[PDB]
Amino acid sequence: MQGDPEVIEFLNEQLTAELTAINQYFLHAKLQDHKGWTKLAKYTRAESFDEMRHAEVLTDRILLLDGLPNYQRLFHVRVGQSVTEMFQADREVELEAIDRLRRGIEVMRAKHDITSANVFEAILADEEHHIDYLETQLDLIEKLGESLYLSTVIEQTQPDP
Amino acid sequence: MQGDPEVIEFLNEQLTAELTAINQYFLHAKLQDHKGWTKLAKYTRAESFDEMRHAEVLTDRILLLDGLPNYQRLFHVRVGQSVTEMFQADREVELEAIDRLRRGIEVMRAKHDITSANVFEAILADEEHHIDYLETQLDLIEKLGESLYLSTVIEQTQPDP
Amino acid sequence: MQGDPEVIEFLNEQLTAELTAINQYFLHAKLQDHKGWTKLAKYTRAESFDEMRHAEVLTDRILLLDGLPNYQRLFHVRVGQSVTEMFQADREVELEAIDRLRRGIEVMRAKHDITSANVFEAILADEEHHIDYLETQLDLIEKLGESLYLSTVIEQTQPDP
Amino acid sequence: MQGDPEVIEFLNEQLTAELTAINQYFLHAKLQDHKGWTKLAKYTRAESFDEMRHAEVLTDRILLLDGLPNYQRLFHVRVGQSVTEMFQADREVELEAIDRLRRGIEVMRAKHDITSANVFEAILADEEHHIDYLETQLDLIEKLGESLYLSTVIEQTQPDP
Amino acid sequence: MQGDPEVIEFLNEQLTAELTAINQYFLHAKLQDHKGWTKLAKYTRAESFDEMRHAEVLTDRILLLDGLPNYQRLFHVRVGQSVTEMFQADREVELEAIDRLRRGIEVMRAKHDITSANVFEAILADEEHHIDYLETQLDLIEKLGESLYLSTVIEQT
Amino acid sequence: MQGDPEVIEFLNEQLTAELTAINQYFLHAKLQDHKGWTKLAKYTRAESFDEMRHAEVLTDRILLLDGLPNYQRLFHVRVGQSVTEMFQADREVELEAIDRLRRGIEVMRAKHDITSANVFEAILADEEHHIDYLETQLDLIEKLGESLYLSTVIEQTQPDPS
Ligand code: HEM
Ligand code: HEM
Ligand code: HEM
Ligand SMILES: [Fe+2]
Ligand SMILES: [Fe+2]
Ligand SMILES: [Fe+2]
Ligand SMILES: [Fe+2]
Ligand SMILES: [Fe+2]
Ligand SMILES: [Fe+2]
Repeated sequence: MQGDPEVIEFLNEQLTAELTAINQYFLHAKLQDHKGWTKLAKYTRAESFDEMRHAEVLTDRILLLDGLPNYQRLFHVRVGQSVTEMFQADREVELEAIDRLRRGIEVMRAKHDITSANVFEAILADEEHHIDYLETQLDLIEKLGESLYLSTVIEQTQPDP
Repeated sequence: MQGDPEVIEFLNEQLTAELTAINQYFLHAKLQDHKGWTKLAKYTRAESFDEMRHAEVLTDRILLLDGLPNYQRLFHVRVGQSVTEMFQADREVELEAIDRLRRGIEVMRAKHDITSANVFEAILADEEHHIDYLETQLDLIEKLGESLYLSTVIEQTQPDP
Repeated sequence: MQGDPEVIEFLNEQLTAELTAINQYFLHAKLQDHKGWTKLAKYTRAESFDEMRHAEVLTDRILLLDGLPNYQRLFHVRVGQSVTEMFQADREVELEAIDRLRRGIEVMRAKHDITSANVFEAILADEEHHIDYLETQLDLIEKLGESLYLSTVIEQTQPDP
Repeated sequence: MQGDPEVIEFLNEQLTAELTAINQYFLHAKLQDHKGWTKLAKYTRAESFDEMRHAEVLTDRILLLDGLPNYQRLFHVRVGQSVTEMFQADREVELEAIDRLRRGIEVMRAKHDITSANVFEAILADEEHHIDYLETQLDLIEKLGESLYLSTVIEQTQPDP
Repeated sequence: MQGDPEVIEFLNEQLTAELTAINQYFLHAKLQDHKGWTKLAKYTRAESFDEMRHAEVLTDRILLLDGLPNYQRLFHVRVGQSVTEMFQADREVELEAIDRLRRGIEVMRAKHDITSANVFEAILADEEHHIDYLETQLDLIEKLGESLYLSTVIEQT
Repeated sequence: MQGDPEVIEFLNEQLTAELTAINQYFLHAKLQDHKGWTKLAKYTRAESFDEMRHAEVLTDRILLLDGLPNYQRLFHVRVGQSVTEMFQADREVELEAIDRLRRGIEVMRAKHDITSANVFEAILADEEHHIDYLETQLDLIEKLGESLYLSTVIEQTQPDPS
């Protein structure tokens, strides 16, 4: 087996994207936890781990076709300081990823490579779920009031580690 | 073994400081608990116990060098009535302690007494953690709003004992 | 409720006394343990803990009447080198305390404040028991012989942590 | 608290180095596992996890001093095809790291910041252990014979997930 | 890795000292146990085992720097007949060891080798504890009375 | 009772020999373990512990006769680099010990001291078994091939405590 060049290019793009996402999510997890906001920290940690698993699967697949994984690149990382900005950054990233996934699935399945298409389909479902949750939380913050919102996710524990 | 005079002087200063801190923390624990604020009471109580253990370790050490522990002194104790004032008092105390610890560690380790230096290093780490937590809580109170902050740490139980 | 000034004065004096006692007992516990006499260390440590509990109860009561606890003042602390001197110091302290307790209970119960009177009565019973035990041990030391007495409370641990 | 600029610079450099190491180790884990050499895969995977933990600790510390972690930069990643080349790459990386650690510990502890010095000391111990193991395995491969060496770490699983 | 010569010299001296201490402590354990004083035999055995562990750690460290451990040389061993003499011998040994440890830690940490300095720091803490206990027991023997002291550690079994 | 002088001399010599053996075996255990060879390390550690127990028994006996144990003297310690040299050193030591044990047992039992003779007999049995195992392993190394031999006792831990 030898996957064509274009399939490998798409797989590499998606791999780099998932890596960037891992980095962003972990940085945000630490930043949030340090300030007192706890449950947000727990949620964001879980999401980072999920993106890790994604990266693993893509790496294996791109190995099995006689490819050269690219663990040397990275797209721009964004960082915020309030809550609204964090959520907006994450929403932007997920949108871009979804568009790429769709285009890639089309081109792939038009060339008789089915397994890669299935991998992309799974990734796509998950990214859609995630963007949905982000949008919901953003709408709440808009409605209640930033102080009100924050006042529900603070507990008494040790900030630093 | 006979630790030099200056080492003993520094150990005695630190001992007196830890004693003062114990007293302040327990008074604040009672005052907070009596008004309804519960979780604050639990936290402050635990912190007082920790400072107790600190004092014990310092006493044992200063005994092992043929010294004369000083259980007769006390630095000025501060007391507030609101929350912000309590937190600010505690922050002031911790700052003073940290500065003393650093100067003492330097002078000690410049005279071939290593064990005392290690004791001071441990104490220093812990005091740093504590000051960090204090600053975080103070920032929250500044942001949310005093009443809207308190409204998260009140339960239905027996005030007095 | 607002307890009169005189009731609060008596409560404050008793509080300061129990604090001084806590300090003295703990210092003696360390000093005894460091020399090898363990079985005395255990007893004295337990007694210190009991006096701690005393202080806590008194503080709560003096809070419930709209008072101002006084955690800033200490009486004189005594320290002895041999054993007989330790026991004699403790006996002196307990005697002073008992006299104060009796006078206070009388004046209180002559003014329609019954709960404080009950608190004092409990404290009085306990401090009397303690003075009794002290006197007994002192009589033994007088009879047997100092060295022949010590020879019964030494074990093979000889610590100083 | 506000750590000086130079302390933060050293912490940031060490953080970037640990990140690069994580990436290299995991790529090597996958590459080895895919070819049949199992036990080497297990070992290298565990080492990657350890470096992950290192990175986390450094990030927290650099946060506590009011710093700006740098999750956006990577050094050069090396990849080899045979086994000897893998081991040699890892050895090179560890050497660079050790030199940096020593210089940094000196400069730090010459400026009254002790906790960062302790962090570096722990990291240094661990990196030394690791370089030792690498050198040992390389010497064996040199002695036995490459094929006769590999023949000891192959099992009947031959997966690639 | 290539540890300098002077670091290795200090490590070797400390190793030889710990070995001598092991030998002395075990001989004393047997001698005491044989006469009836059991409760002292137990303590002394435990201390010998601790010194064994010390020796092991030092040997490994001096191996990791490309060194040549020296398991061929011993210092002088002392032996006493009564009890006070045993305690005094042990006290002397520990004092000497402590002085060496301090000087070595200084010179080491002045040359960027940190892990060895940490090893020495741990050893130093432990030796200090031990010398303390020795001094305490000696003071008791001085106070109570030799026979009246012994009479508390004999056992019919 | 008081054992004669010559009995005590023989007991002291044997004690010194067992001490030297303890030292050699532990040094070899560390050296082997540090290079990767594991199972050899485990075996050699066990052997060192056995020699320790030997020394303990001998010292107790020499005390019970009103003697003066000699914890101050050591014979020469040998050290190698490869495997063959290690095994050959150990074989040499055991041979010497055997000869001494036999001569001593004879002289002892010719003087009405039976318990010491029994002690020596036990020690002798054990030393014989040990020398046997050494010779067997040496013959294997001769037959298979040094590298092809080592390739069977290496695992993926490669430690060196500190
Ligand atoms: C900056 C910090 C971290 C980075 C850059 C990072 C990155 C990675 C990468 C690149 C992988 C391999 C991708 C793959 O196998 O497909 C991975 C796997 C993994 N990492 Fe990390 N990681 C970080 C922190 C952590 C931490 C602190 C933990 C603590 C447990 C952790 C746990 C894991 C796990 C469990 C996996 C494998 C998940 C699975 O097998 O399903 N990661 N991570
Ligand atoms: C100079 C003043 C004091 C000193 C030196 C002191 C010392 C100590 C020490 C060393 C302990 C050790 C407990 C442990 O190791 O677990 C202790 C326990 C304790 N302290 Fe104090 N203390 C002081 C005053 C107080 C005060 C003012 C209070 C009450 C507000 C208090 C309440 C307690 C209690 C209740 C315990 C035991 C907790 C339990 O048994 O659950 N102490 N103290
Ligand atoms: C370099 C390391 C060691 C050395 C030099 C050493 C040396 C010795 C010596 C000289 C004796 C008894 C000597 C006599 O009876 O006069 C002995 C006995 C003993 N030591 Fe060690 N030892 C070492 C390691 C250890 C370790 C690590 C342990 C425990 C984990 C240990 C436990 C014992 C035991 C159990 C005995 C008695 C053996 C038996 O009853 O058969 N030794 N050792
Ligand atoms: Fe993803
Ligand atoms: Fe403290
Ligand atoms: Fe009392
Ligand atoms: Fe690392
Ligand atoms: Fe030692
Ligand atoms: Fe033997």
